[PDB]
Amino acid sequence: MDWVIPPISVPENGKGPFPQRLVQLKSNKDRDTKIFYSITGPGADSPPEGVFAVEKETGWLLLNKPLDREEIAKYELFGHAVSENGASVEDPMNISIIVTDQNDHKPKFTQDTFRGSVLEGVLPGTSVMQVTATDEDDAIYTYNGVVAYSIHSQEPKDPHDLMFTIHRSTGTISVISSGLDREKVPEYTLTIQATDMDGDGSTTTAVAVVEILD
Amino acid sequence: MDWVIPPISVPENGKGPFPQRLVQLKSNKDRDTKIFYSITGPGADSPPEGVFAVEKETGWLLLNKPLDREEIAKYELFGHAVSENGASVEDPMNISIIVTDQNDHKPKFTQDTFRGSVLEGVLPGTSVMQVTATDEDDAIYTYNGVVAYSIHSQEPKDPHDLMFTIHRSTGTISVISSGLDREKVPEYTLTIQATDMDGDGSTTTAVAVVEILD
Ligand SMILES: [Ca+2]
Ligand SMILES: [Ca+2]
Ligand SMILES: [Ca+2]
Ligand SMILES: [Ca+2]
Ligand code: NI
Ligand code: NI
Repeated sequence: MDWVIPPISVPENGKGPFPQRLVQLKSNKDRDTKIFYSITGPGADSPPEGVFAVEKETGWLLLNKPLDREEIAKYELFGHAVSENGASVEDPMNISIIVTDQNDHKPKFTQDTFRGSVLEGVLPGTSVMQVTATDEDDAIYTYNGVVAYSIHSQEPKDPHDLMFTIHRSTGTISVISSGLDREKVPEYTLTIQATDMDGDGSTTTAVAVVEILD
Repeated sequence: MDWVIPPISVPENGKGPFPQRLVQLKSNKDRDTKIFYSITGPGADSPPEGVFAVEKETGWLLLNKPLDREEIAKYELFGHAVSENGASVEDPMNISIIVTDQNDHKPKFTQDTFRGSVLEGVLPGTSVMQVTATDEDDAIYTYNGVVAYSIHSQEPKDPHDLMFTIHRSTGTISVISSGLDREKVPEYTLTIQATDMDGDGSTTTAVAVVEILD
């Protein structure tokens, strides 16, 4: 056979129990003799030692503890298949291990209180300010790092409830109604939220304090 | 080479864009020969058709749409390597595709209101009732389907505030303090929550209405 072996992918933060089986290594030369399996590489016999191991006679590749993609995202190991002798019956097997992402991190606003301001006179649709939240998880290939922005509430509610809105992706807060008026209401506190999985995940909260100018 | 090909794991609910590369199929007989690649299997050339595909010359296995583990958890496909001359140059390659779980589902109480009852005289630690919330995601291999239960609030708060507890995993509501008395308080309404990723995920909410008997 001359197929190139593909990588295996292992989701991070797996549930117990450990150790657990990933895949079974096997040379088909064991229709002939007994075979002894082993592994090498960082993650196995060099730092970080003992993250993976293999059952010498079964060939089972074992993971000994939960992985964290944000700590190490990939491993490069090698499977070795030996006879009673000690002598190779295969060239070593490429064991590329890709740690795939889970939503093990909540999103975080870059500050607890954002300040901005706007002229009472501006047209509906004008930008006021921009808020940011970060999420350590993969936002490129998965939604676990993708933040959706929302306004939870506005104090005060004068002259009404919906003076501002927020762009769900960019975090840019804009004016959406007439009626801003410094003399009447000089300042608003907006309770803002960021939610991962583009809305379907967990939510964290902060405020944006918007000063009205004339 | 005679190592057995491992399965590849593809996380579900992948983010755009598509198609996107999974792994590159390759026969090292391409030192000798011009190779044409193809794949067959359900998910490829039979229902559901065209979920996967392969680039004829590069050998890249492609995914053409986001997978959903709770729809199809696993695919079994075959890769073929054919020479310009028409010869099949390998035994077809086993392409086992494991669709690994993401947290694409919120926990759901099996009903909005649970009704139970208990005698006023019972000892601390007596069971009252059991409430259930389900989660379509994997709870064997991941925390995404693992529900943690909690009591948000007890109304009313006579005589005490922590009259009941709820078991974190089972959803069994227990009495934990003396002082129950139907003539003083005939009913409690417990606001109860179920939260996936074993409490670090999304929350949902329902009511346990507990009748007190004498
Ligand atoms: Ca996240
Ligand atoms: Ca993560
Ligand atoms: Ca879930
Ligand atoms: Ca799922
Ligand atoms: Ni071979
Ligand atoms: Ni972390």
